[PDB]
Amino acid sequence: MRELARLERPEILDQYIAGQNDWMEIDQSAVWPKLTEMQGGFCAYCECRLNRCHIEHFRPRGKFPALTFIWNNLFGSCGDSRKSGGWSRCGIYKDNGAGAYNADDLIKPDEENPDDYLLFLTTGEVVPAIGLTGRALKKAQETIRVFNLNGDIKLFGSRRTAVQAIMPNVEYLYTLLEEFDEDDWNEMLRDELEKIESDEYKTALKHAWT
Amino acid sequence: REFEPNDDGDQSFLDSPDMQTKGSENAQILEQVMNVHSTPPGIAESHWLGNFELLLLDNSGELDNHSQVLYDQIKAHFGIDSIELKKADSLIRINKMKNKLNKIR
Amino acid sequence: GNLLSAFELYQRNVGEWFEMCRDYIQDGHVDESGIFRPDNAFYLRRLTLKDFRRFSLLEIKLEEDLTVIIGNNGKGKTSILYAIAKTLSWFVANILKEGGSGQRLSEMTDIKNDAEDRYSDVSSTFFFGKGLKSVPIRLSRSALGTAERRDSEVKPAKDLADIWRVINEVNTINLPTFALYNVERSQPRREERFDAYSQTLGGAGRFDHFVEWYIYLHKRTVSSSIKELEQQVNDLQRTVVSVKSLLEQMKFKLSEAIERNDAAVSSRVLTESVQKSIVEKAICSVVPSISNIWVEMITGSDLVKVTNDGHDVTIDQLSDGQRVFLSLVADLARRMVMLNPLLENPLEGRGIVLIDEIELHLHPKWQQEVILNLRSAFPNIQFIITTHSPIVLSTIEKRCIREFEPNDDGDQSFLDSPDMQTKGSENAQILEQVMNVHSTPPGIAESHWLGNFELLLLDNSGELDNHSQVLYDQIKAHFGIDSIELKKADSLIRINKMKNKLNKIRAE
Amino acid sequence: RREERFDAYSQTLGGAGRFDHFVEWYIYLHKRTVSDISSSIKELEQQVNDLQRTVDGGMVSVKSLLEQMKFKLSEAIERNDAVLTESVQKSIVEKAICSVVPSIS
Amino acid sequence: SWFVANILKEGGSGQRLSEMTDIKNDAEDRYSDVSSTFFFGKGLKSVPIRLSRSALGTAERRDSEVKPAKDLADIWRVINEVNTINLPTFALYNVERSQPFNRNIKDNTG
Ligand SMILES: Nc1ncnc2c1ncn2[C@@H]1O[C@H](COP(=O)(O)OP(=O)(O)O)[C@@H](O)[C@H]1O
Ligand SMILES: [Zn+2]
Repeated sequence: MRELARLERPEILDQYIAGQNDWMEIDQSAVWPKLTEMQGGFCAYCECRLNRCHIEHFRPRGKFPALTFIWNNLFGSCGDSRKSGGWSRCGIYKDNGAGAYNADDLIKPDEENPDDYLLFLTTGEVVPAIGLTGRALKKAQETIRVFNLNGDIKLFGSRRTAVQAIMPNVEYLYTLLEEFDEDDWNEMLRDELEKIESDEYKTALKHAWT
Repeated sequence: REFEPNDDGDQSFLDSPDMQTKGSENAQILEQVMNVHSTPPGIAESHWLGNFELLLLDNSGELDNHSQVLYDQIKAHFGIDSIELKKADSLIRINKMKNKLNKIR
Repeated sequence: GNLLSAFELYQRNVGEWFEMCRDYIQDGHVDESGIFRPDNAFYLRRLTLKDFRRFSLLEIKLEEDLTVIIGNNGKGKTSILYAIAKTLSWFVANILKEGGSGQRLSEMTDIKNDAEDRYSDVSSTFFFGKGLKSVPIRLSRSALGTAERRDSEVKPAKDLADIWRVINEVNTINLPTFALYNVERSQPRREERFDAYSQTLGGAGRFDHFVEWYIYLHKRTVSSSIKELEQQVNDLQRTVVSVKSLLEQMKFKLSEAIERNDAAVSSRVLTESVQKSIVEKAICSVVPSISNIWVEMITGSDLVKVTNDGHDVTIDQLSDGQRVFLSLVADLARRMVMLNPLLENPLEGRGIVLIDEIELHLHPKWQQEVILNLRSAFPNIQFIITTHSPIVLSTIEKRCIREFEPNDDGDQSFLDSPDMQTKGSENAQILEQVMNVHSTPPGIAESHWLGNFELLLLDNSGELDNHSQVLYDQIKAHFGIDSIELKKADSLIRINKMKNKLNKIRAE
Repeated sequence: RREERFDAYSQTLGGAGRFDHFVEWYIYLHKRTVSDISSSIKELEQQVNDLQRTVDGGMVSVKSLLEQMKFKLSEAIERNDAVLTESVQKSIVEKAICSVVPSIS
Repeated sequence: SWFVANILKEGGSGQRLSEMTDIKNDAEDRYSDVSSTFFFGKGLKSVPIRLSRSALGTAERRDSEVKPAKDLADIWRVINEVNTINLPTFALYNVERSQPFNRNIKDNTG
């Protein structure tokens, strides 16, 4: 899960007003390219490469019908209402599978940095970060549970496998720290951390490298 | 063709998997197509490496008494030439080096 | 504390020797975990096969708790279980009847086809506490048309079974359970205690038998001295229209009480309500994703229902694999309850249970669970099982595993444990290190591409040449942009570039 | 299915009847009637009333049975309270049989 | 089954859907349909067959539509009668295939 930078708001949300208009009405192809600029073609919560993808209301339209056509509230999530098979993480699970949750106790990736709350182990679990108590623990726990970031076997698998592919390269860089001067070795690590923005599960790869 | 019906047993279409299966590793097909963990979740020993990693990260990368005990358990259970022990060794090496860098900074 | 000597003294004469025999069989203790443990355990220790089917000479040592036999098709895993079941038939026959005859080796099929000496031997050694450390039995058969016949040696089995039978006749004791569940389990009067031995070594564990039995038990246990019951029946009879149903129920209860009173010490049995409860607990404990089982009659037909993964469904909604497994556990539990009436938990009774192809018809998901709870539900049973499943093996310790070498031409003397620890290991590793199966199918060209790609990189000093690029593109095109295979290739490129940079710095 | 209305036409002109179908259908009706809780409550209420009259008449031996039945009644009432057409069907047929067949009461 | 029956015999009948087991219990229309489309070269791109069954007492009957399958099977049968041709194999192997072997085997009736 990444720290997102929400920067410019699209024109079409001005036209549609909550109460009068429904989400079925609004055209979605206007909305996407601004999200795809923010999110880099990756999912908001899990960091899939998006290919089957939907617009998600971070606070849902049932509980919060006021927060409907709000640029803060929208995110591009992996999954699909249409296609067969009940999707089992992220947007879709938050509604259907996760059940009862307080939306106040969830990490919102545009507002907050997730990195202080979440830790990605190289064994492929995501866990609460080292030394959290009270509310900070409760957000970390509920984010993991509600988006199903460990419990989706497909996701747990993909992330574990992606990291375990790079762990020879991580091992090997931190041997060469011995021999080189600082500025060359710091360039090497800068270069590797540059590459992984093109990659899937970029947060988990960061924690492995850094 | 994947057959995942609803609780009433009813389905409308059968979908192909997203992953190419032909020539792929079996472990990947287990997880990505059959939706089953490659390691048995009900076995405690399946979680030891994860727990070991967490202990190492809690103690700034140094083998403390608790991490050493678990390391010894991993060694004793899986053996000296096990993939699991090699991964543990790798974790130690990497985390020690990361900590050294942190201290220099 | 020699049991046979004590029994011989009992038979010749008397109360003291009887008590000694009974205490040897019945004494036990509850361990730290709250599980009853017999002081004198009963299990098969060793098996030797000579010129039997494919085996010229084979020796197997068994674990007290769980032994899993693995190997390719036609390595003789089923043959081993058959050999044991025939031996166990001699105990069962003699517990039921003095001088009862067990089963015998086939002169048509069981003798090895190229055996120079034209006979076969199955030698088994059993253990029954420190008083009876060795109970040897040998089944033998000579080939058809051989001049000289080889005799089986079954007297020790008969002697031991006699002790169980005779002591039980005088005073009820708990009895050992023997059962075989073969692959045929999948194919589509009052109850006496020793019905537990009926079809135990062939025919055990059919779904239909369970459902019928379970509904029967339910109907009986829907809704107490004999004299008091007799008085209540008499009072209700005098009152007798609305109380007629109650009278019939009470008459049934009275008849049952009289029957139990009239019934013999050797056939002492727990109430139908208790029997039902124990079996339900066994099923729910062992069968993965079943949390509850019950009988409904609201629709107007008798339905067995289950709570499967949190949903209440009819038992006909279960897959055939899940039904067959439920039947196996139910059948086993039923026999244990009948044979162990004196135990607080009858499932803590002794016995030997053989299961062929435990994973039969099971999806991978429930293969990951089946063995976890079998040993917890039946702590004093010796299980001897066969499997082809790496998923099953991932839940079992290497000490319990006995493997045939892949090159075994039927001459080899011992089965041994694998070198690698299986319990908690990854599937791919078990396949390669224990089952000798590659992670990718060798018969598919694409299975070799990543390996070839790596070799090409190493041949060209780590630089991505025309040939390596072509193959890279092929991998990308076939497996896809986010495939594991491509990620590994990418990793190889990145690491080789870094290695080369280091090499250049060192050269300068 | 024996409860399905058009099963009434099954082998109707075959010459024998289907007495087996009757018995199956009758057992079906019985199970549904017993499973209906209010009739069971009414039946249980009637049984409790009959047993209470016996206890009031000086038969102290049936007091234990009355207490058990009162408990069962209370439990049935406590369980979510809501005339079965199946109950009426059953009664009609019983009356017909008893009225026409002289030896059967 | 409808192809096999008609290759063997003119006017042969294949198997039918059951009124008891094959119709969905909560079907509003109270009938069931199994529709198949076969391909036989560019000259016969579509050979449609429908097997149907209605519940007892419904106002209208739902009948099977089997004529294209019969017509095609008739070509195979008739042409074969005049001059031998190769014929298609149809087979189903269920879990029932796992059964024990009777070692004793029957004399050649022919
Ligand atoms: N009498 C015999 N002589 C020699 N080989 C035999 C004989 N009977 C069976 N076999 C061989 O034993 C194997 C079958 O053993 P079985 O236990 O059924 O195999 P699996 O391990 O697959 O269960 C086959 O290789 C068969 O050819
Ligand atoms: Zn996602």
